[PDB]
Amino acid sequence: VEEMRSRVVLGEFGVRNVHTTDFPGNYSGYDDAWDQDRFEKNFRVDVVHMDENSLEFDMVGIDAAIANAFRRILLAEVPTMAVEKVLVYNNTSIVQDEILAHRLGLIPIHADPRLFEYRNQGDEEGTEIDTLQFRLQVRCTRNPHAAKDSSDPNELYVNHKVYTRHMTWIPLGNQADLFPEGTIRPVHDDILIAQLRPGQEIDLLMHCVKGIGKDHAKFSPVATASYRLLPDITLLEPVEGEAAEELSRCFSPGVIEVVARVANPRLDTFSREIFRNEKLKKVVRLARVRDHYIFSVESTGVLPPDVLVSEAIKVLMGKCRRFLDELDAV
Amino acid sequence: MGTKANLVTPRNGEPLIAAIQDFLTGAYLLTLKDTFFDRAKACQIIASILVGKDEKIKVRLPPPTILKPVTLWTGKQIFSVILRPSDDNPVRANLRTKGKQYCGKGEDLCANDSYVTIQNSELMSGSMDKGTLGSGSKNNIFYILLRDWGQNEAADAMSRLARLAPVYLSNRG
Amino acid sequence: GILFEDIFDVKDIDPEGKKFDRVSRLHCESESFKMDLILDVNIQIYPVDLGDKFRLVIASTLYDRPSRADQFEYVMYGKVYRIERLSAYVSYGGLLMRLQGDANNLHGFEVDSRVYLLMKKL
Amino acid sequence: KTALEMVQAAGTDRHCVTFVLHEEDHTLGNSLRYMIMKNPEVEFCGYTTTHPSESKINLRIQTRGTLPAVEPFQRGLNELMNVCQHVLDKFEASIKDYKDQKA
Amino acid sequence: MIIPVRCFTCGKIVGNKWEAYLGLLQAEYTEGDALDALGLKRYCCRRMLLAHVDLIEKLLNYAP
Amino acid sequence: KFSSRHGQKGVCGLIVPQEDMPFCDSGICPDIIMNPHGFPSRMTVGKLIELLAGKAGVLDGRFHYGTAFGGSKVKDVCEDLVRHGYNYLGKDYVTSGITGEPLEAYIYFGPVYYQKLKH
Ligand SMILES: [Zn+2]
Repeated sequence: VEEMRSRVVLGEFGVRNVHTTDFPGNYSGYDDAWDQDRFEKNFRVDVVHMDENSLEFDMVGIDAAIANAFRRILLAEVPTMAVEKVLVYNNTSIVQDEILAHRLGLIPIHADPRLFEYRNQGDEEGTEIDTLQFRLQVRCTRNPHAAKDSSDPNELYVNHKVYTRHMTWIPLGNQADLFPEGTIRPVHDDILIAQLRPGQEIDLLMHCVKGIGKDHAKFSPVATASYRLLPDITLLEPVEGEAAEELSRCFSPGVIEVVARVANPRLDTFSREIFRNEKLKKVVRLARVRDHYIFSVESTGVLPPDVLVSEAIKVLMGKCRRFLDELDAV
Repeated sequence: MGTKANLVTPRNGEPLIAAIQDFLTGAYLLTLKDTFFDRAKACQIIASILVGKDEKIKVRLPPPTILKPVTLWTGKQIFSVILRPSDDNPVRANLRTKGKQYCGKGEDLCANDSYVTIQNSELMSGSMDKGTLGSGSKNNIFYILLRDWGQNEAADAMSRLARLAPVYLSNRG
Repeated sequence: GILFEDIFDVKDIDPEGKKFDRVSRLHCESESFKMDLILDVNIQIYPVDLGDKFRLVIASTLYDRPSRADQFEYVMYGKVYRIERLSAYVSYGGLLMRLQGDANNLHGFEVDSRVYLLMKKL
Repeated sequence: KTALEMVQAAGTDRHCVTFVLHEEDHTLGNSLRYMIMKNPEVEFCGYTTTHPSESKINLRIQTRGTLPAVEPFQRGLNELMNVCQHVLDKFEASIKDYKDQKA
Repeated sequence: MIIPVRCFTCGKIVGNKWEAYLGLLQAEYTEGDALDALGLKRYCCRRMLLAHVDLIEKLLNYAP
Repeated sequence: KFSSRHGQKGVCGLIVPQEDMPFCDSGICPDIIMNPHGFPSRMTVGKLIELLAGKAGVLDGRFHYGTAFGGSKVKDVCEDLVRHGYNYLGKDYVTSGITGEPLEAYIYFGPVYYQKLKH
């Protein structure tokens, strides 16, 4: 009689409706055969809470298959620049060479991609159109005004800790297009690379390349790029008389109002505490809307997150125009 | 000494090469009476079985077992695609047996549904236990496909299930 | 083209206790033919309750272009697979039907043949 | 040499082809599967990775009538590219509206 | 050894949150809400500071 | 070979990319997907509590003692997940990485101490 192919329903032991189930000739009476202007009208994007290094826009009105492209494309197919070859000179640190050279890899780099191109051949020399070199020269001694205390900031601290402030930029070529903080070493200047004791050196050049995130996860532009369907919670029965404040502490705190009203459902983490109550579990069905999700992009800081998403859509479109031109050849 | 020849141990005659662990609990959860797939998920689970000597067959999805209110397949109808994926496949497997947690009374009509009946490689009733898919029973299908239809069809239907049943289970969780 | 039809009264929604969340096995009785049937019905799409008169039609064919028999509102598709007062076991993928009794009106049935259900409430 | 079709038989059947899309994975397959399943003339669409070692998917399209197993595929991308054109513009019009509301 | 500069699961930049974390534990701050002050929401990035041991200040002693 | 601090050792059979892996709601994709068939024959229920005592442990900033014959019981660990908005058994609702639809059943989820060993 009534069709919730539009809500997944979360039981106590399983998640019930799950698969999309809306294609031609599945639900009789319903014509769902990809009307383009119907999708064009029922779709909007509602942005909530975009500061630096976060984004929580919505994208209401697409299936969870194309939404799992934009999560996946953000995660491992939007390119970034990261350190790939660490040309090492004298390095007398106690940190091992590869583990240093691996820890230089995970540092993000504020120079945005799509100014540069990929590295074509092996090409370990770089061509200043592909790469971006960095220098790291730290040699720590004792400071002369050190007191007798064993405080490592006070004594032994010329450069006891190799932060990413010590990395600098060797402009490879013209490199006048980018400005002074233009290639701000590691997006974060507080990252601890290694620790030293006096008489120890770290001297190394670096090479940065433009890499897909699926090649290696140090190229990943985003911390987490997950998404989640917007929940909607329907009290089938009116709840009042101290069972409302019982249902208040049952859910997430901000979600509810006190009679009982489901004030704001978007803030609900799925603890599923109702089924512990043994009385209200028959009262309210909890559900999540299928075509209304909540994206949550938090960039590492290479590109601002409103330009990560608009790049993520831009390379999915490029992935299908790459194939549509294959059929034009054939 | 090929695996397609030594499917059967020489102590009993039982088959030793048959599903283990997840494939059994994959295909039990798929052929369980409650599952229903729409043509979304049905063509997705089925089209997992199309690589590696299987990519050149016109895979025939069977007509769905619910038509009018919503149309959707059942789980056992997709397990029949393992035994006979194409149209021109000559396999007609037949098997009727008891199962684990057997209902005791009732031949095949009781609600516990632990009674397998395959007619012409179409799972008609019952759910696939270990005793109808695993190793040690002389009435699992891979033993029945061995004796009646050669040993190439038993190794294909066993290498179909190993490809199909994790693809269902990793999306059913 | 109809093989068999009558009005039925569902008497036990699930006889031995709910075993599945989407399928419950009905026990019904006919009107003046006295054909017992034990039918499984997907109840999530088509909920049924105790003591509910519902039509039931078994057809070999349904005759969107040929304009199907769609006055009914619950249509399955499966094959007969056993004939044992005859029982007549029909399987609908996994959903069993054990229409029974009085073999003169059951005459249209055979074994290994495709069979539609066309149910409807009343 | 990315996309390549697989003939069903030596005689050749256009009602069912098997597209092998190189160097890709579910990121496209599961989003193109959906946009080509919403076609009313496809009775079977589905994809599988051959192996996690190599990188390719095997999309298989089977139509109803005489669909050349290429015309839904060339319309699966064209509907998806029109989506990614639209969802981008609705995204950039909304960030530009959110930033201005914060000022 | 030393603090791994990423989370292993998500990859939040967490290597720059060690001496900022140790500066918090030097004060009154409890082990719990110290990581809520550094912006560590999920637990997988929270275990990279909580379950981490710092051998590198101890190895340095035996490395003249 | 990895072991799992309960004698359930295991060769690392497959290394999937991160984007093919069942992320939960808050974003946490797993590191080591463990098969659940190691449990009902081995009956290592002590592993199933480490995914609970660990997951409540990191969320509170606390190291839960599970010693022999004592330690932190389940009836007080489970009511610590509820304060941080988690399921009181630890089974968290995930959505699948490959297909994008949510998984049909909830997935147990948490940090347990995996020690690599010298094979
Ligand atoms: Zn993380």
